[PDB]
Amino acid sequence: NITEEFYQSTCSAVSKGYLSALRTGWYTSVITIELSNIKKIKCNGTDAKIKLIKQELDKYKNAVTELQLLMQSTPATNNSGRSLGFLLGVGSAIASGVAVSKVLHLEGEVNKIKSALLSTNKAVVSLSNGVSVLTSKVLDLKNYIDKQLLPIVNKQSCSIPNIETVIEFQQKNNRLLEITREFSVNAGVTTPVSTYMLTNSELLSLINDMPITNDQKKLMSNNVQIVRQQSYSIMSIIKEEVLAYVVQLPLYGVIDTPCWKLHTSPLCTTNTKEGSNICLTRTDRGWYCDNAGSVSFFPQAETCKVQSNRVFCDTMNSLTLPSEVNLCNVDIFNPKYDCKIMTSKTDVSSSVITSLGAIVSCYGKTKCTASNKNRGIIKTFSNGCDYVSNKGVDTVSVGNTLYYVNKQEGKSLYVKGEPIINFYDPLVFPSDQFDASISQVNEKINQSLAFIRKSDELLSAIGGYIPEAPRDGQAYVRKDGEWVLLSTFL
Amino acid sequence: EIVMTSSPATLSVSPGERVTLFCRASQSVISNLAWYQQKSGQAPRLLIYGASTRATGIPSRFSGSGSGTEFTLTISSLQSEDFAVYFCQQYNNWPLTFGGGTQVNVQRTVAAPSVFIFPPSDEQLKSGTASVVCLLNNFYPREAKVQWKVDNALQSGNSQESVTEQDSKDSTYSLSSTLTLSKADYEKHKVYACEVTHQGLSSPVTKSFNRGEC
Amino acid sequence: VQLVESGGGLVQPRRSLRLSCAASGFTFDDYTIHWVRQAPGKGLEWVSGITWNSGYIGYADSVKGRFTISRDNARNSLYLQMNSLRAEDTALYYCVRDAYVSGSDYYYYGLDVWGRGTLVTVSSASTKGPSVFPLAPGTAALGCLVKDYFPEPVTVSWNSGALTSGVHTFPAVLQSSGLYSLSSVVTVPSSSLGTQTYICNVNHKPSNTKVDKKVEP
Repeated sequence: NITEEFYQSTCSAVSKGYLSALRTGWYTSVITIELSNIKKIKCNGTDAKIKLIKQELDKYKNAVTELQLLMQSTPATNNSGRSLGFLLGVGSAIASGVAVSKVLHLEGEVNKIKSALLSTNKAVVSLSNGVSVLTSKVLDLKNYIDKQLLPIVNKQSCSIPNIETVIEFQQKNNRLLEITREFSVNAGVTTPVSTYMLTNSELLSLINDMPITNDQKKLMSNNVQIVRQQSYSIMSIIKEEVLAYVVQLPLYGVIDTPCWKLHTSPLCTTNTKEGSNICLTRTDRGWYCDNAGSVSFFPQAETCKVQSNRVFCDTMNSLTLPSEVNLCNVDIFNPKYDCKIMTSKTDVSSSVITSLGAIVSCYGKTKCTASNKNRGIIKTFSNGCDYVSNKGVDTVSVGNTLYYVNKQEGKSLYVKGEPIINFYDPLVFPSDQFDASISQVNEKINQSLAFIRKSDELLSAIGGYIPEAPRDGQAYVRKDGEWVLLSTFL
Repeated sequence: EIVMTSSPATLSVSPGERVTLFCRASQSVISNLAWYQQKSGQAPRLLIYGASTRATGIPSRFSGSGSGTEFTLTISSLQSEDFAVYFCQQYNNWPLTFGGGTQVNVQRTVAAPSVFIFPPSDEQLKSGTASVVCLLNNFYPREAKVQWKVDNALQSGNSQESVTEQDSKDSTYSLSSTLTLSKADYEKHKVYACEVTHQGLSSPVTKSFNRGEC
Repeated sequence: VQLVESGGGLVQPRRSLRLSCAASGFTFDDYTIHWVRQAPGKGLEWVSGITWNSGYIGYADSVKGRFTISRDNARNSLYLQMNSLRAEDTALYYCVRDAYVSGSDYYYYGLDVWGRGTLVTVSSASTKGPSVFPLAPGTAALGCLVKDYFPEPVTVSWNSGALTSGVHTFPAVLQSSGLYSLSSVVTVPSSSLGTQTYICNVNHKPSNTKVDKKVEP
């Protein structure tokens, strides 16, 4: 069950109670389709049925050759603001799968696979480098061509096919056509992976025989729609009468640990005169999951997809942070973990729809309200950073933008605090910090207070030094703070 | 080729009881694996395939798990016609291999064997070979040691043993041992003895005869 | 739906034999077919197999270049050829259909269809009638010994089929001589020893021998 805590002090909330499906790795499978290799159609009848069959044949031919052009080029793909994204690492998503694709070209590797599938589809092949992979043959097109159309390639008259065969071949061959089309516009790498690349029945019957937990098996096969989006299909080869491509599939190595989504919104002062305001916003936005005694961190909402209570994320775009980061939802000033924040001068009305509610930052004359579908507006917001639960609320309107709130259920707790923007002195408070921490702001402050300390102590230190005596052509002596004339004493 | 390793050798379970048979595979066979039943003196019947899915006709007693190196066949309540030999096969690669098989024999109360000795035939003795035949009748379990001593010295290598298949009515093995010796050697000796030891005998039963006196 | 093996026999070592399989009641071309052998009182050994168009064929390491497997698909027939036939090739040879069709809409797996199988025995011994000697007597056990015969099988029935009970006739054993021998015994009430007369009834089809032996104390 999902709960949410809002922190009035840090203009942030946390959505707690989720579960983590974490993509930790890959498993590469080899999908294949058997293809009769036919360069020459010699049948001279003319009967519309023969004609249509020949048309589909040419479609198949051009499909093959298209795919060969695809095979020559080695496949590749490519897969900030108030977010910490810029801190992320950089990785090669399909690197694994591509290594397998290479291994397939190796002379005689194909034949290992063709010889593994004699007595049944879906079987294990170990490759020359001893990386073992599932291989599944999802289409036998060569068989149908043989058992069905063989008159039309090698005979001239060439007995006439019945129209049922025409329909059937169009049906069968279509899959190859679509797989080819996809690989064409996508330069040989597709994600998510199609129903044409793997049928639900095929992908489940793959998952089932992968080397993983029954909890993992159960987890993918419940979530197939997600599994697809985290998978790739890589065009590999077409040779020796088999088209073969690798589908690299996500290995979830961290299942059912706690996860929470941290939400952030502009904090800011209420000073009635404009431009005189100082403003502070936490930059630790996004997903957090317990992983292996640490906490992982997904700064980018694109990395994470939310099915009900499970949060599927990709560790590839993530950082792994020591657990003490959970502090800043309580003591943002706690020194054991230094929390990251941006600072600036620009007070602009913003709002952020959270899991169980909505944060609202209302600054200036902007009108901020929350309304119910029946009762109309049920709350008007003052200037500041506030929050409202999803219970009894439907819409949150801020300025001219009308936000709808998620209606999924859970308990929501408002946690009062004094807005930490108030603890800062406007004069020494830097707004030039784009990417910053709490202590780095403390540091630019300690320097801009320091040069006040030094300049004031220097100005007071020349107090204790004596001015010039008069220029009047008399000699002067020092007596209790002043100059006196020497004449006084003689 | 990958080696199916059948196991146990034999398995004895009383009628109406769960029985479980095991198949280890050399390298991973995934799931592509099958279980066969072979009743004595006929071909295999195919029981399960894909490790998990019973073939048409197979009752729901028979059930299997799999997709790995280790695999399981399970018979829910053993019934009369389920006592037979079971074989596992993988089809993941050619060559198709099999296990050695698991005999499931119907389990009985221990029954001690009845020993009879027969001396060679008066006719056969003309032929220049003497066959002495020791018989162990209607016992359980199959394991028994038959020993031969001519003039009370231990014979080695001149005997052969054949054994019944477990009888339908009483679930008892019976065993034949034959000591085949040259008529020359046969007159060289006087006391011929077959010494049986078995789980139902409180100490080895020995049966014997003297060359001329019978 | 039938597979019928044909052409096993009795063959001398180092020489050649051909086995054929005729197919019935299912569309033959669509399936790939295997030869699987079983030694007597032993396990199952995959011998070889072909698949739908003699497209791929494969052998056991045991028989390689000794054996050859081709199909007609016309005669709806399968053929396995046995050369340099060694002496351990003796076995019952099984025609076995592989249920995985590759490319029909619903897949099946395993080996679903098996012939009765032929019976190939590679031995240099010559066919021989059995010599049958009597096994002489609170209840009394008697029998008869069927010795030095070849090749198997042999059937013993007692009192021309009368005495059917408590009759244990053993597996043949293979003597060091290349010749089989086996015993067949019956337990009978000892008060009928001098009452009823007990006659051993042998039969060996391979020699066309029928021996009846009288059994007395």
